[PDB]
Amino acid sequence: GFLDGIEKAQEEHEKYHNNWRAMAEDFQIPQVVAKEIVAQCPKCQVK
Amino acid sequence: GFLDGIEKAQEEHEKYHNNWRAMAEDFQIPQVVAKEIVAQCPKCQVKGEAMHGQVDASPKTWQMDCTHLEGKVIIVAVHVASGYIEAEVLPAETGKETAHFLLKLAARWPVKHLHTDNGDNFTSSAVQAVCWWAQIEHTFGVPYNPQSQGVVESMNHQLKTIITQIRDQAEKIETAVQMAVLIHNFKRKGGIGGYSAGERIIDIIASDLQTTKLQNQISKIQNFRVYFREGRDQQWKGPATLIWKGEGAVVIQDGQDLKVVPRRKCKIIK
Amino acid sequence: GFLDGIEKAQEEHEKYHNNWRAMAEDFQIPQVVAKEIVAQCPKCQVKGEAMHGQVDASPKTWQMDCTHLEGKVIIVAVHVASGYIEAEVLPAETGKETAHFLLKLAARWPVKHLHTDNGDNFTSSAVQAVCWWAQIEHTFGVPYNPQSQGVVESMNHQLKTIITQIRDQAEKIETAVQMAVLIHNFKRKGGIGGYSAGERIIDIIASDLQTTKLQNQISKIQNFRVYFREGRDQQWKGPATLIWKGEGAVVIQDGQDLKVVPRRKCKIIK
Amino acid sequence: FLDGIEKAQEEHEKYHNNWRAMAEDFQIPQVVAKEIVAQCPKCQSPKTWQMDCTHLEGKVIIVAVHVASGYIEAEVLPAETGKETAHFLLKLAARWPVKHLHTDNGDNFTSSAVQAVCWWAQIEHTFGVVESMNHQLKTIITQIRDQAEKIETAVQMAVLIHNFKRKGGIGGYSAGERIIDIIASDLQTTKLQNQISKIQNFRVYFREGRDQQWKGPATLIWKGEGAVVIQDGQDLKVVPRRKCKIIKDYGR
Amino acid sequence: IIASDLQTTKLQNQISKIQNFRVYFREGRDQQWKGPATLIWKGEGAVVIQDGQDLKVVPRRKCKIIKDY
DNA sequence: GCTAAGAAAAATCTCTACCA
DNA sequence: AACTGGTAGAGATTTTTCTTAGC
DNA sequence: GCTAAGAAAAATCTCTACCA
DNA sequence: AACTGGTAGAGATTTTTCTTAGC
Ligand SMILES: [Zn+2]
Ligand SMILES: [Zn+2]
Ligand SMILES: [Zn+2]
Ligand SMILES: [Zn+2]
Repeated sequence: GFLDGIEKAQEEHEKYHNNWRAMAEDFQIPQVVAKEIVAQCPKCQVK
Repeated sequence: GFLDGIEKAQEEHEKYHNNWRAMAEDFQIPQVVAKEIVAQCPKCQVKGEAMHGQVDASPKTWQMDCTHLEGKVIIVAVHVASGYIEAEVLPAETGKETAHFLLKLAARWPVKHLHTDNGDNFTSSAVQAVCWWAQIEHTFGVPYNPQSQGVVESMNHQLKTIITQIRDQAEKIETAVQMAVLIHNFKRKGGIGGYSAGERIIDIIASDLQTTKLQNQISKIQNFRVYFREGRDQQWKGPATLIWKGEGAVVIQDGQDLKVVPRRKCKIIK
Repeated sequence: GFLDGIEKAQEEHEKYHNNWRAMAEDFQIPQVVAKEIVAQCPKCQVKGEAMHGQVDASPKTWQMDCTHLEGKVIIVAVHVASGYIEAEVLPAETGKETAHFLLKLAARWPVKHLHTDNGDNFTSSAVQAVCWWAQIEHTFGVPYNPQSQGVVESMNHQLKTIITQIRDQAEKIETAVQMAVLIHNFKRKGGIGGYSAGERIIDIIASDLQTTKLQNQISKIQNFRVYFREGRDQQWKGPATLIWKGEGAVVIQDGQDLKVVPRRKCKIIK
Repeated sequence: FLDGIEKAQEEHEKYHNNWRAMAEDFQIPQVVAKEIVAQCPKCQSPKTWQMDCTHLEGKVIIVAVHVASGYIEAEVLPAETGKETAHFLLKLAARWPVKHLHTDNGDNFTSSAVQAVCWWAQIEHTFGVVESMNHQLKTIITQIRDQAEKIETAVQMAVLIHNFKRKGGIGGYSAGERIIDIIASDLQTTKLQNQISKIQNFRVYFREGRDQQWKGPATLIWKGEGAVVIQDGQDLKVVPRRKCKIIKDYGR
Repeated sequence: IIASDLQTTKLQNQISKIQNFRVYFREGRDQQWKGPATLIWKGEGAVVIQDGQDLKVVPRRKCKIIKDY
């Protein structure tokens, strides 16, 4: 499963602030959870 | 968002073992995440895939089995492509009687493929010696899966119904077995072409022999080689044999493999 | 002609027991005569008719059964129209425990129809006394036909799979039975409306009560009697009640029976 | 079409062919060719078996030989009573279509068990090739005797070598191909005869050209899509469908 | 040096994502469900699985193949 | 003389139990 | 790495064939 | 500014084992 | 004279939704 991928994507966006398609292609999670990870950041903005 | 929903759904499936729709409706997570949460559980995953196979139907394949009736041991062999039944009564369920019955069946009819289960008598040195001397490919089914040799079990059901139909005309059970074989073979019509079993097996073997001789006499005097272009890349392959020239496509033989190529991607050299 | 063919086919079926296609193709008789020759034999006629029934689905009908697991006796009662499961563990398979369980179930939920098999404990004086005191219509199925109460056997399969899923979280088997009842009732969604079992039984009983009160308050202040003409002869029937006036047909109630009559054959009197 | 029928009539008048050769050459349907053959005054067994008992090394062998191709089915009996002979005859009648049995005047061939088996299987029993086949089978048995432990294994292996390995004759075929081809030809003949009777149970009123009258009742032979072949006045002719009325004939 | 490492990681990622499957199978006299195994060959009707360095042939009707995303 | 309503007869499709 | 459910019968629905009234 | 190719995600249909 | 098989899940195929290049 990609649940550990979701946890690692949360840690990686907390450090480096990636965008959604980059994390979805690297950690192999679906695009809705990656867009939600980018959406929950108060400093980032999905574009 | 729904990330705390994902964590709470993981703990709730760890305790209660929900299906994916209950978690996707209670915690408002998307359905792919709930399906993955269900898919990553080993206590779950108890279901097949709901599909059926298709057994071999070559024109020289036989299937064999043994059954019980009135304390006797009947042995049934069935030609698959027509439904032709031979049956005998054995004194015991050893390997020598099965090897002798297989030798008699191989001496009567042309046998090139035999299919059986994993019984203790079908896997023996005598049956292996008979198969080696008569050049028969012996294959076994999966253990504890009776649907592999489904034809011979269906023929067991038909033979038992006929035996119960004409039981009062014989004294012993062996005479009733042979009379049931005769009644099933020549007195029951209906099926593929409206034939019985004997007319269908005669038609199958005669058509096989005639079409082999006809295609040999056709293919020994041929010409018109064909160079064709196929594949994901536009490459060119070597000499192939033209079989039939049709309005829309052609049939080519290459490396003892038959293919259908449209007429745009081929050129014929005489 | 074929009259000697008919006599010879009668003797040949008397000896060999052919099917109708073999006689109709060998003796050149028409197929209706061969079908009648097959139909007039008592040694033949061994087949069903290949159809299935449909069990009762009234909103107050329950089905009950008993099963075995780990040497214990589980008893399962299922509300049919929603799939609601209650289950208990009995010390024995006598009649007093079944009567007490039926009395508890009748005290919890409204029961007006009970369906069971022909077991030795469901047909007893204690169960008859409980059904008489609680005014429950007790009906039995056909003996040796388990497909009549198919819902409770399917729920036995579901309950056993859940019990095998969550067995390692309890010590005794009774706690695992009650936890499997809770998991089946409130933690599994999907079905008619996407509900679980508890939401569906709540919706069914609430909708029944609300629609009875609504149609009583509608029908107590009605008017516009309708005289209609139906039947194979053009007769006239008496006073019927108009229910709904639709574009194409009307709904009438006559003798506590509902009918749909088109607008050409009816006249309304205020 | 009509030219092909007239060419087939002249060819059968000259050389007296069969119906398969004319139906393959002249491109006419097989019912018309069989009609042309059956109308000739000068042009007018696949189910017979022979039985035998023999002795070899203290055992009793029974051989049944299909005569028209040379097909041997053999078995080893424990004794020479009538019941085991009736059981072997019942097995032979259960596997292959038998309608005529040819035996000698033995004792075990004349018994109530063999009579009841022949009555239940409807076989004509006649009391009078086989010696030549017994000589060939015993030479093969003495040829491959050392490769078998018992006698029955050598018997069945000799039956296999005789049926599917020894090739001869005109075209160089074995015995199994000959019996299968003969039985297939008999099956084709019976199916075509059933179709011939089912078509010939009709009648046709035909109307000639430049005449508004219907002629005499001619018998239908083959009903096509645009043409209709009829027999009238001991002569075959082709009339189009727009000048014909096909009616049922009750003329038993 | 680094470019060859990039092409090697591309090829190794594709090779690792081709055929990494899990199979839950059902076998025995009493038809029980057993743990995960590795899929080797998948034809129409039956599959071949490796479990505990043992090769077994199980029909597709009595096994479930879990893939990877 | 020709056409068509109507009823009988044959051909085709869907669904189930039993064999292990 | 190379394995697999099938057979026959009972009704329901559609199609072909045959007899006869009307113009 | 508007339209449409393309891919992901959700909704629907068909088919099987097990309970007696 | 008043009785009857059903439930849930795995894939395959069709439909809706979302993001982005081209004019
Ligand atoms: Zn951020
Ligand atoms: Zn789980
Ligand atoms: Zn009968
Ligand atoms: Zn002649």
